[PDB]
Amino acid sequence: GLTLALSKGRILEETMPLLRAAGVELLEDPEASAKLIFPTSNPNVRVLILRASDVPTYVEHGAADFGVAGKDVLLEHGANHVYELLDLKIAQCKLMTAGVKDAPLPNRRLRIATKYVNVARAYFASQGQQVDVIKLYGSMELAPLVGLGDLIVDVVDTGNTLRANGLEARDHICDVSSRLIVNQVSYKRKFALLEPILDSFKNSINS
Amino acid sequence: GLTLALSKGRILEETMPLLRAAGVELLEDPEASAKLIFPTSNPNVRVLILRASDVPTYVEHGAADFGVAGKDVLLEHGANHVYELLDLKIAQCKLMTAGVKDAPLPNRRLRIATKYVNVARAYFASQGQQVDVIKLYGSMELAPLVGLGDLIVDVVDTGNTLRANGLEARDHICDVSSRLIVNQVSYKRKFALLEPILDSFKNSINS
Ligand SMILES: Nc1ncnc2c1ncn2[C@@H]1O[C@H](COP(=O)(O)OP(=O)(O)OP(=O)(O)O)[C@@H](O)[C@H]1O
Ligand SMILES: Nc1ncnc2c1ncn2[C@@H]1O[C@H](COP(=O)(O)OP(=O)(O)OP(=O)(O)O)[C@@H](O)[C@H]1O
Ligand SMILES: O=P(O)(O)OC[C@H]1O[C@H](OP(=O)(O)OP(=O)(O)O)[C@H](O)[C@@H]1O
Ligand SMILES: O=P(O)(O)OC[C@H]1O[C@H](OP(=O)(O)OP(=O)(O)O)[C@H](O)[C@@H]1O
Ligand SMILES: [Mg+2]
Ligand SMILES: [Mg+2]
Repeated sequence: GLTLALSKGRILEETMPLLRAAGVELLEDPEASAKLIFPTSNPNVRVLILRASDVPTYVEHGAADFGVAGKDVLLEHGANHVYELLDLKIAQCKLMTAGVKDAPLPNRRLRIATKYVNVARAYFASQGQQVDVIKLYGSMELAPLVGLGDLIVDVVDTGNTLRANGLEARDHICDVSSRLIVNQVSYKRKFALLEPILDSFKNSINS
Repeated sequence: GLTLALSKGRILEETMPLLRAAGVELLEDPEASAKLIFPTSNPNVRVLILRASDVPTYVEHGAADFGVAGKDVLLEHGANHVYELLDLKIAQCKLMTAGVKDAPLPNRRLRIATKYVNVARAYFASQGQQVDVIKLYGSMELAPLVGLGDLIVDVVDTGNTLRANGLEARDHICDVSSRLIVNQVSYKRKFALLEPILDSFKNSINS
């Protein structure tokens, strides 16, 4: 059958309506289980629950035939060995730069504190800046408060996180939504299983 | 004053008794707050709550003067630009290799699924193996079930996680406890503040 890689929180929550419309429901709540492999109402489809970071890794190697990944994670991971088939328009946010509100930029090479080191470098390169990048894994909004780095790059949605910590978004880098990715082989070998799920999602997202 | 980097869960929980003995208590529970900078009973000491991965990063750059980091995270991060001053003997576990119980090793170059790619490489190198490493961020115990990689490297404590997923530990790599690390400059510049806290911890750990 098909293995679908998802992640907890917004992607699991916001994907389920798309799955339900396509004839696929989980038989329990993965948020409440230690389990990581879940059957569905469709015995041709099961689900993996992974860290957001690992969804492309699983789909690339074909541990999963397909997954739902944030565009931020694909941009950072590189998506050269998976096919991006659909923009699902869920878990919508922005990649942004940010700093202490009204904090002047220092006139030296910039230090960007981010999980998204490759996106930070590419974005600053497009703005004419070779920056240094301090790699972190969470709570990017702490970095500028303690003077770790001049700016951060992170996902902004409401901007509540930035505002609460006295930060403000400086640049918008790009819009981020979750994307349906397929294993390059799975697409060739199990398309008959993928296709009616792809067509259902495509129709669902139009609404 | 001094900034102490800690992380949530076991390290925060198991460090607090050491801090209390040294005259330092948090004025609230960081597990229940969105906040990330916490004053203490000691107005010369405040606390950062970070991802475990980021504690050395903060201490290295001196965003934090000192922190409590797992030895697994120091080994993987490299600890060449911090001083390891004490083995606190908390959050004790092992770095181990593991696979499907009784699964034979394939007679090709090995694929290790781990967060600890540098530890995996070093350990397999000491065993005469140049392995490939599939980088992941969590739920290492899923990898072998779906045939992502031949083995995993991960922290084992009770082994409950391995057993529940039908995995077994193959090799013990090394013992892991949390370590007190200092910024190389903070050690030189604020030793008068560090010393009585260091002496208290050292005494505490003897018991
Ligand atoms: N506030 C938000 N609103 C909407 N979408 C978001 C928001 N924050 C993140 N996302 C999107 O959701 C994806 C996954 O979010 P999630 O919180 O699971 O990631 P994470 O912080 O890396 O998780 P982990 O704790 O496993 O590292 C992101 O990669 C991004 O595309
Ligand atoms: N089961 C365990 N028993 C004891 N110590 C543990 C156990 N698991 C991990 N540790 C130790 O605790 C440290 C931090 O644990 P924690 O669970 O916060 O890490 P993590 O999974 O990277 O967290 P995050 O979700 O932020 O990525 C580890 O680096 C290790 O030294
Ligand atoms: O702009 P806002 O609406 O404040 O949202 C932005 C935040 O949302 C996400 O946090 P999440 O809830 O996933 O916490 P975590 O990812 O740090 O665990 C993300 O990590 C951002 O920090
Ligand atoms: O050998 P055991 O006693 O089963 O412990 C080992 C597990 O403990 C930790 O999990 P944690 O509770 O930190 O979950 P997480 O790190 O995967 O979030 C670690 O990630 C190991 O998987
Ligand atoms: Mg998150
Ligand atoms: Mg953990």
